[PDB]
Amino acid sequence: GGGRGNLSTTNSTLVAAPVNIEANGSDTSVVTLTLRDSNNNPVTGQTVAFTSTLGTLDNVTEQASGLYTATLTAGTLTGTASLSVNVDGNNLGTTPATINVIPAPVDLTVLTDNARKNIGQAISLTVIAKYKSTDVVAPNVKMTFEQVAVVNRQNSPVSSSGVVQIADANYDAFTGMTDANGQLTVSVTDPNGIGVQTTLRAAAESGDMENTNVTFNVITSPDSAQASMWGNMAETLTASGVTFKRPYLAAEKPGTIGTNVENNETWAMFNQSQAVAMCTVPSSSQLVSLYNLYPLNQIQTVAGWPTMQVYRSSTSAVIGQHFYVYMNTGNYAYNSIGNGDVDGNYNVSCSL
Repeated sequence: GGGRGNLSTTNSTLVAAPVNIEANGSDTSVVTLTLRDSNNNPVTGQTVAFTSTLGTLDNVTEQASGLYTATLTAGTLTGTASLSVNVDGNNLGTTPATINVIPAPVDLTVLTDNARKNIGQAISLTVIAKYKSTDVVAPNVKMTFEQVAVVNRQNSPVSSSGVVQIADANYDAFTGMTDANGQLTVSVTDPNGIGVQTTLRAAAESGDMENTNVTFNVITSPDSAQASMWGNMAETLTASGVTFKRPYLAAEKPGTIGTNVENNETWAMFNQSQAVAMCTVPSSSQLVSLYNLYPLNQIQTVAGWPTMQVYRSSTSAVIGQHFYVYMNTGNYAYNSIGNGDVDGNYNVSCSL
């Protein structure tokens, strides 16, 4: 209230024009103190200083009739700038003016180091923000991420895959800002994915947005344009000089009647005569040796091959029946009662 008590906090006013500026490091507003005593006379020749919670101020200067002005320049942080005033270093308790520092309009670019990887790997996703229609980077822009689409490899929507992770948490928990170069880089993973392409939308606090797709392959689907899901199943496996081919999708062998739906894919299935007409069928001991390399159903959980149904072998058990192998456990058997060789529609891993 001044040393002499003549400065009036009710007759004095502090105002700003405009009261909205963008957090772009360049928008400006004029702060005007009208300094008045208890009789509403102007108080001239005073040493006036302003403070602001956001942005920066230049030096205060005095104009006619006890008006004191300074220019505020926005910073790059959004919020409400609260303005205060002091005279000779003592606070003048006039009502604080405020300025809304609103988000800066930006254009977003979204880059991924590779758009398609395997479950267990991480995709590096970078958002670059520039002030709208310019090449000037926008630092300290608040960013969020949203999953806006999830499809399999045949454009079908998927609602049963896991939540994509950003920085090892659900995408909707992420908060962060662009850095001094206008960039925000995050690590994307899909540990609970089932083989889907996820569209992630980056949104700046201004409401400006941009999309990018990330795909995480599931081991239990083949990397084929005809597969239902996005996958990286082993094409072949080798055990002690014997090479084994993954089973065929039904879509890869349209001429066979047997089918099996397993791990979200439809597989071709064969009786004994169909198998041997198609390729060399490995012996039962060869298949068991492959099991021993990937035991305890790791034929499925490491290499991705479907193991609920047995695999045919070329080893004769009894007249008219050949052993088949459970590639989840390494067990092997035959079936005379059900005539397995003729009526059984089983998996075939070809020997290459």
